Amino acid sequence: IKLVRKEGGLDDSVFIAVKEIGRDLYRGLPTEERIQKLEFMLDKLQNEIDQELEHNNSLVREEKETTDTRKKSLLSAALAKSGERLQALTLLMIHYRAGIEDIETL
Amino acid sequence: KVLLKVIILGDSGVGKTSLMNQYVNKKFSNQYKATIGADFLTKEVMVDDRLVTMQIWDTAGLERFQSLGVAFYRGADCCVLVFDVTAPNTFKTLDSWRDEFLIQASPRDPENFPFVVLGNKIDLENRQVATKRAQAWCYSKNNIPYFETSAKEAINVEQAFQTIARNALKQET
Amino acid sequence: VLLKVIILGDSGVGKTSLMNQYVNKKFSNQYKATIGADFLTKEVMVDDRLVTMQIWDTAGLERFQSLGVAFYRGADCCVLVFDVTAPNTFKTLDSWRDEFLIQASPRDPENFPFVVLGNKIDLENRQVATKRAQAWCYSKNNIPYFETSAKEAINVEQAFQTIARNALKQE
Ligand SMILES: Nc1nc2c(ncn2[C@@H]2O[C@H](COP(=O)(O)OP(=O)(O)OP(=O)(O)O)[C@@H](O)[C@H]2O)c(=O)[nH]1
Ligand SMILES: Nc1nc2c(ncn2[C@@H]2O[C@H](COP(=O)(O)OP(=O)(O)OP(=O)(O)O)[C@@H](O)[C@H]2O)c(=O)[nH]1
Ligand SMILES: [Mg+2]
Ligand SMILES: [Mg+2]
Repeated sequence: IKLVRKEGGLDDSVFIAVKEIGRDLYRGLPTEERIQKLEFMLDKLQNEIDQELEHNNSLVREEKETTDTRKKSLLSAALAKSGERLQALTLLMIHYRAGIEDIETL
Repeated sequence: KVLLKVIILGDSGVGKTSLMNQYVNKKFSNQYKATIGADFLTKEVMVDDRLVTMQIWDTAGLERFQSLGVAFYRGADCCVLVFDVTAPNTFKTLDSWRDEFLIQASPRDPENFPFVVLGNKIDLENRQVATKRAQAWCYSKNNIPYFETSAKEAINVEQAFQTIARNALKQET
Repeated sequence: VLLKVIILGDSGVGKTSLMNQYVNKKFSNQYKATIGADFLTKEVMVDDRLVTMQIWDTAGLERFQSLGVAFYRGADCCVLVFDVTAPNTFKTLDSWRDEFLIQASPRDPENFPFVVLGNKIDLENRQVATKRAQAWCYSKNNIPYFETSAKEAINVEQAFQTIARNALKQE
């Protein structure tokens, strides 16, 4: 497959920022409760990503198999919006991952 | 099962987290628990006959330094703008929150994108932003609905989010 | 002195597994599709000095890509991965390399640092032969070629040591 060109796609600075802020996530809580709340969030985020990714895959299968141009165009817009939700969820997971990585550098 | 993604925005302290918790969990904390940590809650809601899933994102924290709207706003179907009716400066910043979302989320039809404005803390019985004043601002912003709410007393909370759901649903495929 | 390395190639070939085996020394059997991108950081020693290496993992699936043109312009080295059991992933290497060069537009594109990993050699019934991949790498300005297994950590350390040396060329 190929490398999509996206003129206003994401830049370095977004990933650096979610990690820099995520490093201090729930700082203030006891080192016991902090790692609890972070694990809970990463688990919840994975389940949500899994759910959305299954809906995404279902939209992919159905778009491949549709002949009707109208229904194909609707499936593509739904797949696009699913893709946007997955980007936000993945960046949130990266955000909370930085909290975990903060605990284990210490 | 349609999924509706809702972003709640506004200044620190206006009651964003409390409005979400009161709508989803039916609980209110009198204690001030400031938002450390972007998060979202999920709730099934019935919109006129359709059952839909609403995801309510609470992304904003202590100070705005975060460009994290670039990361988290994408895919939203509606944006809720919240101010504290007892703190006129939180109303003054609404333009910048609305513009922030429009620049960082880039919705497909910016001038028709569903916004909803909540003026929160009416139970404090101190109203420094007048009802007509908020409605005038709202009217000028492509006629978006305004609700006065209390997350503390659950005043207009169910009503506000029912309209949020409907308008989020209305602009879709 | 920070080195920006990006990993490219078809979905499923093992880009994320290779990065996680080199930095975290771990490997997982289960597949979690990469959405967008992520990076890990690693201090690496080149000659007798520590340089910071920023290793960017990217989505193989086209619909999950989100990086802009500005991102690729800052890459110091690009790692091309394919699966020795999956000849289509070898076939597409040209389009990964060429599309990257268009977007990165390096000043001398034909000497930009690439490194090619042929992954999953721990599997039986490999369908791309070592000499065939070597022939391709030679034809493309003689770019280094490693056969790797993320599952068994074969050549992972050796490959990334060359990646780091190549990234310093640019920087
Ligand atoms: N009296 C009254 N107090 C409220 C109401 N809603 C929220 N509060 C209080 O206002 C304070 C701020 O609440 P939050 O919900 O955390 O506000 P926030 O908008 O999420 O902003 P941050 O705390 O900065 O993240 C807390 O002490 C709440 O208890 C309300 O409707 N009436
Ligand atoms: N046997 C074997 N399996 C591997 C090896 N490397 C990766 N895998 C497995 O192959 C599958 C795909 O690996 P990933 O690292 O997720 O592939 P990817 O290139 O990052 O795929 P995308 O994120 O979709 O672009 C996973 O189930 C891995 O467990 C390897 O060297 N040998
Ligand atoms: Mg809050
Ligand atoms: Mg991957």
